[PDB]
Amino acid sequence: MVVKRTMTKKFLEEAFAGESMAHMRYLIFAEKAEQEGFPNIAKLFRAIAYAEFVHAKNHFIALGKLGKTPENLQMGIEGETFEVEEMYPVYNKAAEFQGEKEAVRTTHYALEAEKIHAELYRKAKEKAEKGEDIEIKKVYICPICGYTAVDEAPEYCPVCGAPKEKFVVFE
Amino acid sequence: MVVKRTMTKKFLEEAFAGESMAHMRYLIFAEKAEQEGFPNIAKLFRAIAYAEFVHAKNHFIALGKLGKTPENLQMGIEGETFEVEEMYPVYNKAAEFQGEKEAVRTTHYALEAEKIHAELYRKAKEKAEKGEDIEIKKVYICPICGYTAVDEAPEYCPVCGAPKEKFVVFE
Amino acid sequence: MVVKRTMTKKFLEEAFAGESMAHMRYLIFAEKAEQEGFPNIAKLFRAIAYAEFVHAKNHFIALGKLGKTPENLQMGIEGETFEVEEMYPVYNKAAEFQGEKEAVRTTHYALEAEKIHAELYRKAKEKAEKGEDIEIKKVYICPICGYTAVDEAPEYCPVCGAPKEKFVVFE
Amino acid sequence: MVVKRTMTKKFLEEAFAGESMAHMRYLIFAEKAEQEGFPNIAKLFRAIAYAEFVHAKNHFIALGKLGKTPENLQMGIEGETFEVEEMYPVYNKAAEFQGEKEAVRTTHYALEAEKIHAELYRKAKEKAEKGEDIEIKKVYICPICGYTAVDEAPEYCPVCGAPKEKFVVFE
Ligand SMILES: [Fe+3]
Ligand SMILES: [Fe+3]
Ligand SMILES: [Fe+3]
Ligand SMILES: [Fe+3]
Ligand SMILES: [Fe+3]
Ligand SMILES: [Fe+3]
Ligand SMILES: [Fe+3]
Ligand SMILES: [Fe+3]
Ligand SMILES: [Fe+3]
Ligand SMILES: [Fe+3]
Ligand SMILES: [Fe+3]
Ligand SMILES: [Fe+3]
Repeated sequence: MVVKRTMTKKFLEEAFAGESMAHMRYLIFAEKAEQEGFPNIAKLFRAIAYAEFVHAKNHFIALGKLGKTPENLQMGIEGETFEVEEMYPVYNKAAEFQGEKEAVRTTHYALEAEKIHAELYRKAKEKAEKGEDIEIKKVYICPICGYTAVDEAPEYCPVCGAPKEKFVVFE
Repeated sequence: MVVKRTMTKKFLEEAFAGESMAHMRYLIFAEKAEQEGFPNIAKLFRAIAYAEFVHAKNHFIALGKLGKTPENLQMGIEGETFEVEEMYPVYNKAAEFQGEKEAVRTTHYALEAEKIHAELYRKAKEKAEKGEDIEIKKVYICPICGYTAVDEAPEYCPVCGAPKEKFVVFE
Repeated sequence: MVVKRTMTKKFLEEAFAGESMAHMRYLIFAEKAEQEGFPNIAKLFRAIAYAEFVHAKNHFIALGKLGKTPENLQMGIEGETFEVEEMYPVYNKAAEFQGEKEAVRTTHYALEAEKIHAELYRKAKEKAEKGEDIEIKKVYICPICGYTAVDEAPEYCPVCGAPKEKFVVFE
Repeated sequence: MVVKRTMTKKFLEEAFAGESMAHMRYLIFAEKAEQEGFPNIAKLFRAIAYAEFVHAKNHFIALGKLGKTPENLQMGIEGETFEVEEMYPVYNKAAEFQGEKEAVRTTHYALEAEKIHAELYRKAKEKAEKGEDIEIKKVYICPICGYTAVDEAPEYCPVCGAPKEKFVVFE
């Protein structure tokens, strides 16, 4: 049965947040580990990150927020809408007011590339409540300021201007 | 340059936490999606999860929390120490007090498998500050209890009791 | 006095082997009897097994093979080393070539669970030659594959996956 | 199913004999270990003896020799008859011919105490082919010659002459 008590629900939510942060940290660590002269430490980081993923997935299953995909896409849609509409403009304005180049640059890379996720998820949801799988192939992603390019791939990234060969393909 | 003003630091930390949460949720949704009649939805889910990972990595680099591998391993060591000493025992006792099965089960799985991660990180670190890479191969992770097996893999899982065929190989 | 003539020594060794086999058979028969509606036949079997043990001990001592604890531990070390290094691998290979699943299973359990006994005996000998006893409590033995667990007990059996409750405890 | 191939059967029989002998050897060693300033090595000895008992039981069942209670009692009857009628008289005669006092003493103690088991087993088998149990209680065993005394125990040992309080009781 789903967890109903408030205090333990808060405890499990905080544990899930910590596990997600740890998994992100390990995934980031592995990239620099393989950039140096240690190709095995990256393997260790990847394995431990997968262990953290398993922990966080168990915590997510316990709280009971995961179900059928047609209703599951709505949470992603709402999260993307919140990230693009409200949270990011305020952070960009605050970073402009305080005057940090790095924060402004990162927020600018963020809000301009997060716009397509909501549209893609809405299309996927309205095409996937009848029992059929959507027709999509070769989703491309920029490795610096990831811009979800669908099917075809632009020669240069409109946001950062990276060359096409750097795109990480998914198939 | 690292962010020094307090408000921008808080905002970027919150953004990093949100992006990590988004990545983990998208990964879980992808794993559920591939388990049913829609194969191509998981591709989109994993692509957008990679995009969230890129955003989180940019936010993490913005706060300048990344250094060389010797110092990188210290953060993991401290995180594992805190996860296995302070948080999980208290959460398990609270879940026992309130009397719910799922939280106790998940915390029981979690607290019995995080003791080896600190030892692995310490072993990697002592070999990393000298200039060489450790030797490791065939790392197994249980997909129903997160249990790190080094090199040899037991026939049955000493935590959940799953056969050695169910494990996942990270080579 | 100890027996020195050859044929007397051969006869005593054969008698020792016969008494040991009879004691094992009576123990197995008693264990089977307890699993039925005859609880007193098990008592008779246990008493007669103890009598066979007394006869076997007399035969063994008459050969002059009982010494202080160091030499007994050394003899156990040699026996365990021979059991794990030479006999069981060849027996398992021959059984697998012939094609009987029960023989392969039994020999697999025997050569997987007999590896610690030698290390325990050598540690005990190292701690029991100066003049002191070895600190150890609450040993665990599996009832379906003979798995030794010292002090702590794993949640599950790494060899057969038998639950924790089924472990027999010696203290 | 039963093992039918010849060489696998031979290897299983040899392993059964070896495990039984090792179990008896460690049972013998435990009593001397606890009779010294090392009262905890007996715990290890008994735990390893139980593990070898499990291994020997596995080998015994692999051969398919365990059956219902009447068949087990018949096997015990045959074994005891062979042990008393043919083996021990010849062993005693050979020991007397060669001239060893210890072997003669041991065989003398054995052949004058093993004569009471066959009738006990015959009575138990006669009373066990009727769903009912035999009616015995408080079996006494001598510690230095294995004298099986049923119910009432003599004040002294008719074979060696040890007092009654040295007997071990099973009830
Ligand atoms: Fe963790
Ligand atoms: Fe997004
Ligand atoms: Fe770009
Ligand atoms: Fe996002
Ligand atoms: Fe961890
Ligand atoms: Fe497991
Ligand atoms: Fe007997
Ligand atoms: Fe006998
Ligand atoms: Fe052994
Ligand atoms: Fe087992
Ligand atoms: Fe053995
Ligand atoms: Fe006696």
